[PDB]
Amino acid sequence: EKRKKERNLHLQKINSIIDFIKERQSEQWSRQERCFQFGRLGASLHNQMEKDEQKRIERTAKQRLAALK
Amino acid sequence: FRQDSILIIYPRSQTTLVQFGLNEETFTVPELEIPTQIYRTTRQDGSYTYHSTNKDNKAELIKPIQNGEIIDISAFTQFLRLIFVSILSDRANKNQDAFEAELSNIPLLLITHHSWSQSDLEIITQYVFESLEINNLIQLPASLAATYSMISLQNCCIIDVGTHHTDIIPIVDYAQLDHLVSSIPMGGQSINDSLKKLLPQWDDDQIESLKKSPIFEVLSKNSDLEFNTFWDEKGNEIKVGKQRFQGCNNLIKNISNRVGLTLDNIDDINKAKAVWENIIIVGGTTSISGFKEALLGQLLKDHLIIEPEEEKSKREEEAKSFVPTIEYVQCPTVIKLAKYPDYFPEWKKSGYSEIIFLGAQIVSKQIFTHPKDTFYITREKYNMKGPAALWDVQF
Amino acid sequence: MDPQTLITKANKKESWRYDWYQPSKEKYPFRYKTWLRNQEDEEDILDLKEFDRR
Amino acid sequence: TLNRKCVVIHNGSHRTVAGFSNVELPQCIIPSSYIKRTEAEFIFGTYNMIDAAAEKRNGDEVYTLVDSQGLPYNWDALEMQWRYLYDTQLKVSPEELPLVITMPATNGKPDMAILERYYELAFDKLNVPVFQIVIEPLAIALSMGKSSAFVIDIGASGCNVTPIIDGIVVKNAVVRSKFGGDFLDFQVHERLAPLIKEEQKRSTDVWYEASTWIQQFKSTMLQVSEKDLFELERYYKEQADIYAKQQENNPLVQKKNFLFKPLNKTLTLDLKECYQFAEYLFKPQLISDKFSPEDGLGPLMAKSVKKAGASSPEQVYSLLLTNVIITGSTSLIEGMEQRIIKELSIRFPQYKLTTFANQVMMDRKIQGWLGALTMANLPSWSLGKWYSKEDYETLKRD
Repeated sequence: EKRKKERNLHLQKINSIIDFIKERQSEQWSRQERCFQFGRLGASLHNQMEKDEQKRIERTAKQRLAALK
Repeated sequence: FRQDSILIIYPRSQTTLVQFGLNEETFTVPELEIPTQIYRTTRQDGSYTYHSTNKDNKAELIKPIQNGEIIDISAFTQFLRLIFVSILSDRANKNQDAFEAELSNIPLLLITHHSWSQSDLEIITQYVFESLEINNLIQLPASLAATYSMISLQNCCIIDVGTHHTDIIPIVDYAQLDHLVSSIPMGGQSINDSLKKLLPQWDDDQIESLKKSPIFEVLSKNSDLEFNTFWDEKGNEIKVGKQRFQGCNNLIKNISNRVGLTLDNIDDINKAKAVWENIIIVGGTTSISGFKEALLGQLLKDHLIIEPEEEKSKREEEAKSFVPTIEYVQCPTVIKLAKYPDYFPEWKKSGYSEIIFLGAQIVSKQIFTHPKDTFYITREKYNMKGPAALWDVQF
Repeated sequence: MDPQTLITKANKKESWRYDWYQPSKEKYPFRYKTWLRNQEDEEDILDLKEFDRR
Repeated sequence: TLNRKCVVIHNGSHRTVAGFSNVELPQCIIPSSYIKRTEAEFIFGTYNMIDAAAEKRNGDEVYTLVDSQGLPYNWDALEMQWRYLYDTQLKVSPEELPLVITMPATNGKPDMAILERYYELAFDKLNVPVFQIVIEPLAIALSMGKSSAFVIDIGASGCNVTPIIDGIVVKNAVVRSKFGGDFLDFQVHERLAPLIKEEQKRSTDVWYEASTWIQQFKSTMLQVSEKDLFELERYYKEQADIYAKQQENNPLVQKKNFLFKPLNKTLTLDLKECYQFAEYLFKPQLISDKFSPEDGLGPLMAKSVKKAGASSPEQVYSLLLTNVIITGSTSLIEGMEQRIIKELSIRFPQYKLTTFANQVMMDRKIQGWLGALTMANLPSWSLGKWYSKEDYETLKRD
């Protein structure tokens, strides 16, 4: 009757609010981890562009020899 | 995505840096610099018509950005439309199959400012996905673009010295601390105004030519000479004394004070020290030689945690009867400027006053050349949420 | 070519509004401005190379 | 989720933290006081006040907006504070978005009228279309993931101890202490005053000192004794003699040095005097004789435990003591939580303490704001009480 309904509604409200708050905590951790990971991947892009353009500068420095002739 | 179709727009209070397409060899300085202004023709019945030129002297001049803030969101969006349609017309005239190759899918990256409203960014999102019909959008923060052009440092501080304002932005864990982002209403014009106070007999143009002269530096050989000669914009030779070593000091002191009061409120001291060790100073005003080193030295003078020289002197006198160092509990023992990327040739050639834009050349190589759509809104995400999809793709 | 035709020919679709909305349980006694999905029935070119730096 | 976006404003006793519901970190953290500049000028925000406190101009007076009870008392300057929030920081109209505000846990009497004031501040003045009120210990205990919890919020106004059983706040056992961050500001000022040449209306300079270097003393120099101080000395000598005899020093005599900036001077304190300030939060009888040992946090927690027994008592005791949550900015000081664990286990030796705490430095300062943030984005409007304009239209009639 009217008592079972109220008790079950209170229990469902409690469990549902706990569930959605745990979901938002997982969202917090996921967004922060994605920020750290994509920043550290941008650093790896920096390192790769460094290695490529250093190889280019070394070839041009070695190469200037042909120009010197 | 095709790297020829990557479009980057960086608008400011005065100008706007535009680049359509990456070089694929090395990253280049932006060639297109359009001043952020539009023309508002007030049509009878009340409606507005926006133009690139003053249409028959019926239009007023609307500058959509001042001090980094968007003050007219519709004029800003239609000025973005003017830039984008100009790029479409240029590529369609040049290539004439561009709408199948170069214009068939244009990812847009608009570099944003901290002072822009959330409602303003949502209107920008609605405008990009409806009016311009652009299928994809990154709204990049300017401070995060600065720290992604710098070596992708986890903790840093951004000093953006503009023309009439200076932005102070701490970045902890690749994220912007919005409750500590501040701005002083004071920038490159205060160097000018200090030189107006120190040199009354000149006008605005001679003092601006002094600020843009090679002989204007801040001490922290030009420094050996008492007088030195520069040239006017009209080619007139003008001599100046010690006033070419002055004028910047008040800006440096106020920036040092605001950076100190900003970074003393970082409660995690381990994050705070790594912020203090990675001071990043950007702006066209920062193209003045010796400005960044003098601001670093003023941070060292005002906020470095060291034993007082008088107490160390008394203690060294007590030792004359080896000196250990007083270890303090204060965070800011080491203050450093962050190490600049010395591997971009064109950016070394043209200077790093606009290095923020360089981060957009890196991030749009990151996200737009990799299948993950985590940080740009797709047409899928827009058809799901609208401008509310902007807050699922933020950094 | 025309600006609207340059836009429409490029980058190839719903529209969204900033409107008052009343949520339902029925209807809540308030409203709030939010981004609502629109239903079915709901200029110039500057020349480049003038601002190309040279 | 719901197609909405809420404004989340937290009015603490020292910090007012305001932001949106689509973000995890706030748009602004301003102080909960204001500088009257004198025509009148009410200076709002962090950087605008401190610079005005650095100007040291006459007529500049820091007036607080939230008292020791956690409730507002100056509603017009709070109104102008929220106008400063919606205009300079949030940059949005208060008519457009729903609002979520916070209240501290009370005993039951002051709520309704302040509710009416909230009505009179949201409806008659801001025209907020609907606003939600959440309870700050309920928001802290519920955003961590509990419906029965024992909340200990050590803030600036004092220590707030609140039992919560299955989502409802046990109101008769809500006990608010007085010793907190502002008390430690006064103690640090009064003790360092002969070393810094120092020793309402001068609340500009008092607030400026409490906001620049006394907080730097609190975050770096202060350490909370995990046991009682004399009991720490006994236990630490008892440990160190075991180490010295097992292999074949006083831990208090470690000198900690504070670089005081307005005089450029080293302030050298041993670790006992670093413990001493935090000893008055738990033993307030060491400054004066008008304060009982019951007035400290030590028994008071347990006192707030025992009134929860008459909300059968020994089950409520275990339900609270297995769900102890420690929060607050003043509780960011090193060693605060272990003193709560030991000082609460010596008054309940039977029960095992499982204390949970948000270990992030920033997130414990804004933990009530984060609780209201989790309460703002709830995907059902029936999960919280949303006072629309009809509620204050009903409260007007008789």
